[PDB]
Amino acid sequence: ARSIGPYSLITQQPLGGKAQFGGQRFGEMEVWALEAYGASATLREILTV
Amino acid sequence: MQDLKNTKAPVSTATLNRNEFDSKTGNIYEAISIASKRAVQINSDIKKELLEKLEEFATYSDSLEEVFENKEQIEVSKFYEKLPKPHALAVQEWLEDKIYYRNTEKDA
Amino acid sequence: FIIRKLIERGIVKTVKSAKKIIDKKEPVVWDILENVLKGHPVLLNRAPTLHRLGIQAFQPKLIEGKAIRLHPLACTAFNADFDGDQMAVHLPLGPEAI
RNA sequence: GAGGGUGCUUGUACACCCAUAGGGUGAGGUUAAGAAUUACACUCACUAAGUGUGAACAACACAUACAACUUGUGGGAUAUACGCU
DNA sequence: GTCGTTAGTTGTGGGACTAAAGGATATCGTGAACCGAAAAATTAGTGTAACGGGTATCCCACAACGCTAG
DNA sequence: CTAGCGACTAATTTTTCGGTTCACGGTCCCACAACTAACGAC
Ligand SMILES: [Mg+2]
Repeated sequence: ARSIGPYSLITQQPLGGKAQFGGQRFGEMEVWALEAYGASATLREILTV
Repeated sequence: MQDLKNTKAPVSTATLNRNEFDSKTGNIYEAISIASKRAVQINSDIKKELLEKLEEFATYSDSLEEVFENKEQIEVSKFYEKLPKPHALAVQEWLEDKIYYRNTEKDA
Repeated sequence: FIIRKLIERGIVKTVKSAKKIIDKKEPVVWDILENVLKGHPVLLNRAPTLHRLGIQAFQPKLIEGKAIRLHPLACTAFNADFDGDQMAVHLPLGPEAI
């Protein structure tokens, strides 16, 4: 589980892996599902903040 | 500020009938937008009220490392914790036709 | 959210002390979290997400152990069995997201 | 601009002024020099300060906010600036 | 008989190939010699003690009466 | 109302590494360029 942790120095995005205390990946298919539901706000929070 | 001691909004999540929720606007997305904006306003009001309540029990203790157990502050925070969340209050307001909304672009 | 409730309760005045108290796993943390959970659903997701039912919002409750408890009737939507499958939890933050 | 005067005493600040006040001088002793004159951390002393009334450098009346208000006398001791080696 | 045209190959080149987790590696071959650069280490040179008044502060102790007669 | 009375800092030197110089026996699919056999004109 991660709330905040280390980020990348290139992409400024959460790292990946339990050893790196990273965050889960919200890939393309998850974005498609979010768009299908119509959640603009949830998708926006996932994308930016 | 509405009466927070007699609110009928659910404390936790409930299966809300969408037909009732979007009956007034004809679009559930519009209803969600209106309810979210009202929830932001309700959260601001609740924050102001809670800050006013907590300023009374502002025991001026300069020490920071030690943990202070102020019973009255804990009681006030407990009272405001078990209240329905601002989005739930906004949903209850919307279902009761207590939300006023208008479109600036459409009215211009 | 637990930090906000800890500061509001007067137990702590800074973020670092609240984080330390949370990491110590005190009963106050669980008392706060029981009410913090209410009205704050989490999106459960199982990959691959073939259709939009692969992401679903569930109202969470505190349980013992380290495994997510999932409703059986949702399994058909997730194509999820219990032979070793794993799920991801995402937490909406804003009121519109909730 | 410090520092001050009046606003009971102390502290802060405050209105009104004085303020080259770490200055403007006067006298006495002493020293140096041919004199003018200079000199002394040598001694003593004088001179500035709210508004109005009032001839007036007479007198009287009026003049901001907070906090505090147990001092005085003496002894022991230390240090600062100056002078001599 | 000869030259441009069109369509159908034919060979060749450029572009795709779920999602979730994880994520450790090993990495040859040698030619000499002198000069310059700067970064570092080693060496050479100067030193107080109490006193006069006069006065700023400290600690430390004590006082801050009561009665009688002209 | 007043008076009597109980050793640190600066200057100079020296040395290892780098620079320089000399210089013989898989797949499937979609386009693009040839390209050629046949067809039509002078
Ligand atoms: Mg499985």
